[PDB]
Amino acid sequence: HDINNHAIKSKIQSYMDSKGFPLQWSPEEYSFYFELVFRDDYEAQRKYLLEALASRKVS
Amino acid sequence: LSQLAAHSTIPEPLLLFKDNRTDTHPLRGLSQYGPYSACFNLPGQVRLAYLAPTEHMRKLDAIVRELQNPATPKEATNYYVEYGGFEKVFKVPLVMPQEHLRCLALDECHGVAANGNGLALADKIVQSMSGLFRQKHAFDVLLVYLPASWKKCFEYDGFDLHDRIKAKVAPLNLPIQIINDTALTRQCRANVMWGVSVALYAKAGGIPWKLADWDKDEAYIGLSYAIKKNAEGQEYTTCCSQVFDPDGTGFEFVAYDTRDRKGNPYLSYQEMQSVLSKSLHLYQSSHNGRMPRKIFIHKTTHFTEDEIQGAFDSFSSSTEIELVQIIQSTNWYGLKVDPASYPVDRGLYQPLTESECLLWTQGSVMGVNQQNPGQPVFKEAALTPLPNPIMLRRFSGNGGWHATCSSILALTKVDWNNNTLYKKLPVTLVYSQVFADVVKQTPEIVNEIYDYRFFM
Amino acid sequence: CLALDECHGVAANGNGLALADKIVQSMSGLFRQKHAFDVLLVYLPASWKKCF
Amino acid sequence: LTDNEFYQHYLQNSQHMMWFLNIGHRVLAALLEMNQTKVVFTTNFDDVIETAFSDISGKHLSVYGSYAALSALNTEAFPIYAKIHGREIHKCFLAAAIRFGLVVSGYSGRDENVMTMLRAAIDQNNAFPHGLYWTVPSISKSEPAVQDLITYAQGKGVRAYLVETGTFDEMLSKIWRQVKDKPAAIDAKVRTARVCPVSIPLPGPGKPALRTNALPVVTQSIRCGVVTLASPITFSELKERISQKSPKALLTYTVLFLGGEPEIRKIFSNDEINSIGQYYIDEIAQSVAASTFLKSFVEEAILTALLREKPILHRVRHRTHYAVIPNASAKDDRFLDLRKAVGFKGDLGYITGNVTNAKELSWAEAVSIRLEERGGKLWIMLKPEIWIKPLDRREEATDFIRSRRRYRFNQCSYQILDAWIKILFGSIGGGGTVNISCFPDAEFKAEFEIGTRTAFSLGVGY
RNA sequence: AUUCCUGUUAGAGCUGUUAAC
DNA sequence: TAACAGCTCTAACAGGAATA
Ligand SMILES: [Mg+2]
Repeated sequence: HDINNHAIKSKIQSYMDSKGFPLQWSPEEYSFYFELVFRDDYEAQRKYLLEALASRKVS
Repeated sequence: LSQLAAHSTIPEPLLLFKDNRTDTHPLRGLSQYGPYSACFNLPGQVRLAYLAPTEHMRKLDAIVRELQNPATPKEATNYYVEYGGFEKVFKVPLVMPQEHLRCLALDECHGVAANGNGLALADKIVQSMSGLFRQKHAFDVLLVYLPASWKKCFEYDGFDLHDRIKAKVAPLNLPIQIINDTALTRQCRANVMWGVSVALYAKAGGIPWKLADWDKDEAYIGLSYAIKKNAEGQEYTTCCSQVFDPDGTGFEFVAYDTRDRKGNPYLSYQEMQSVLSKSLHLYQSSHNGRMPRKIFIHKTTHFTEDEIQGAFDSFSSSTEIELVQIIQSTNWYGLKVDPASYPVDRGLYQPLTESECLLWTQGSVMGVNQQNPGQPVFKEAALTPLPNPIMLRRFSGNGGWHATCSSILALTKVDWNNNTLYKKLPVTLVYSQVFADVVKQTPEIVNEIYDYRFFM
Repeated sequence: CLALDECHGVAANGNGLALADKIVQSMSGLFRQKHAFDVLLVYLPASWKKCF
Repeated sequence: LTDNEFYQHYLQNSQHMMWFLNIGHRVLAALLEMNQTKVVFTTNFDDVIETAFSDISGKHLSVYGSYAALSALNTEAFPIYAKIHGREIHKCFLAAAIRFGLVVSGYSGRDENVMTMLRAAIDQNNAFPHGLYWTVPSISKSEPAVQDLITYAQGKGVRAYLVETGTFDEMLSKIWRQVKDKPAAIDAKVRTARVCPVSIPLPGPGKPALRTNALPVVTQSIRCGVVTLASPITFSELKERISQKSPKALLTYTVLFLGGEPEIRKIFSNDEINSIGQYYIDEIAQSVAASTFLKSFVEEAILTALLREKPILHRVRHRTHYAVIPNASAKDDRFLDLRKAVGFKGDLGYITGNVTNAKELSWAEAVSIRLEERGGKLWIMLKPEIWIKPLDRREEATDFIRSRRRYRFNQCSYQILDAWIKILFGSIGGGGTVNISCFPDAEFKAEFEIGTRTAFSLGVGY
């Protein structure tokens, strides 16, 4: 599944809402999902944020 | 030891309507936004014809005439919304049939009503409607009415009157919405009006609603069977159904036979691989020949060792096959505590063991009720006090309860024949069962595949 | 399938939008058997030239 | 560190993760060809890694001269394959150790040469910067040396971890199913084979919970008796013998029994009986799952043990047992809670009486008690129900059955189930593991300890 | 058969365990 | 192939209408 598909986005968001997570584009969500995925591991969090915003995709 | 795996409550799936305005509650969304196909104007005006004995033509005409007037629900008012009429709710005019289209049931049918011959009665009804074979373009949906006086031939051992009639007419490609005396008594007029209006609109060719944000690359197969009580042994009729979504906005829900003789409801290697080749072809034609990245199969009984390999050998490596068996009868049942005043939430699935989960297809739904806003609604509170959780047994899926559970939960909401919020089973299972009955009654249907709008 | 006779009336009225809508609405009979037909050969008689 | 954390951490940086050691070889061959996890070490032959790589790509694999591994690693000419065969690769492993984190699977240690190899690799300033991950199929089954080395590395400051995953091939399949941007040819080659024995992990217990009707059974094994016969017997003959004799014991064929010896001497004469011995079914769940005779025997044993000392009557309906309330003992104080639960709008509620519109049918409250073998667990399944005194006239009270239960909603059904649990076990579902025993005054008795609290689970949340 | 699936009454098919033929 | 146990489903009827 490609994340920018509407169907896959809706399915993933429904799954997230199934486990009681915040609903939609609401505050304390971005940090919430970061702290959920990386379970308070700031080195791995930094490495992922570096990889996503790395200096190869920037034009 | 009294601790179980954490349950997860799948949210209520959304339905797609006109201008892609989503809503969980189907009838309310139909009132607010209209049918999904209203933007395409696919049905246009709806033109319908009659076929009934002349003595009860006034009652058939009265129900159709009522269809064009508002109705307010008195039963199940906690769920049903005010009806606004076919012209307003569906944004489509309802056409009064002309005398040329209107037909009368031939007299000898009444006579054969005394004889108690179901096959003769069905054939005589088909010959009565034969006056409408040439004028297929004039009308879209036929409204066959069977009077209560024919109840002797309605149902008896080895024969089903509606099943036989639809099995005879489907090859004729005429869409009928059989109406019996039941329609006009279920005290609540809005209930029946929603039912008939949605059935006729979908029967006409329109799509009242579609699964919101449904993946077009996944095909949900469903296999069911039916019993024919042979004199010497038993006969098992197995038929498949597909509910995939093509490249366009079209729903594409079909039913077909799996075929020479079967004494057990378990498809062998050859038969299962053949039917899975056959349903794949229907998906490819609708989807421009692209293969399905994931296949769901819902069988009422467990998959055999040979049957799983048959399902596998029919597809390529890219396809993901999640074989699932759906069990309706289980010893388990759930009670919701926070003791909740309303039963356990619909969609709450509980993973019991590896490849065994409990799905609460039946249950309370939030925000659907009309009266007393902001309160849960239990659809089956009339029949059962508490919901009965169905059980999924996984046989092939690599991983993930969410995929199958959400897919099934959403599938239990696109039964247009059903005028309530949901069902107990995915539409694949119920339509495979209906077509299994149709094929069991009429053996000369096995060759061709049929759409859902015929047998719904 | 067979086009509605109302298409002829619309064509005589010289209304292209309604004519196209009626031609599309005539497709419902083929819609059920969407599985049945891979392609569709839509023909337009010369009498509809006024809306071509 | 749970495998999910290991997968999130391993997937993010698979370019620089070393591997020390059929989907698993196949996924590894695809993973190498893909230039990820450049260096792989191994102990054994398994010459199938290079064969799988050749099948994947079509070119030979460098397999390991004096310092050929050193030359290949230092020149950065990946992918590199070297077998320990246990100091030629020792220098190379130490050189590899700083460059990328290592994960070792399929190895329990037990070899001092590689043990000292790894311990010497740990000491340097930046050793295994990404981490050392030990993946064994089961944590508790691993050798003590592995845990000792993990603790030593953690004390040294390295980020070594011991994570529990499945089999190495299954672990690699789960890893590869989430690796991104893989060429079409590789995916066609591997396709992760096919998963016949589906086994998806149950999530954590987590914390609007639902309360089920299932009572756990923790009695993992029971003791029972065996009788030896000089002649073959059929189950139907035994069943009709019990019906005609009605002993105070439970019988089945697999011939197996539970009760008093004199009852066995009554049911079976001396001539047909050879000897009486004992049977110890070590795994009750597996036994009742494999054999249905054991299932029926065990469920009937639990039923007999459950209503042995209680005034409630025990009935049977389509081979399902029911705990039906007798009319004579319906006035007990223990039923008072049930009197409250059936009661309408907070009043006393009748639990046994006469149906309003039938001549002689008498209705009572009851619960169907069933045995459910789910996974490897036994559950006692309680279903509230309305029993009718004539077994074959039940349908004549159908409307009444619909009338009484019409409003037994979630709160009312919750009260009914709690009251029935209290009646059946005498204690509430808080810290309850009460014990029952069937035929306590017999040589072959069965004691079962049933958890009093019904099974339940809380929805996982943040 | 506008619908929903709750009950009742039965039977079949799958598995098993025995007895064999 | 003939019993036995359980799991599960369909075949025919009957049947009331969604927290009272
Ligand atoms: Mg219908």
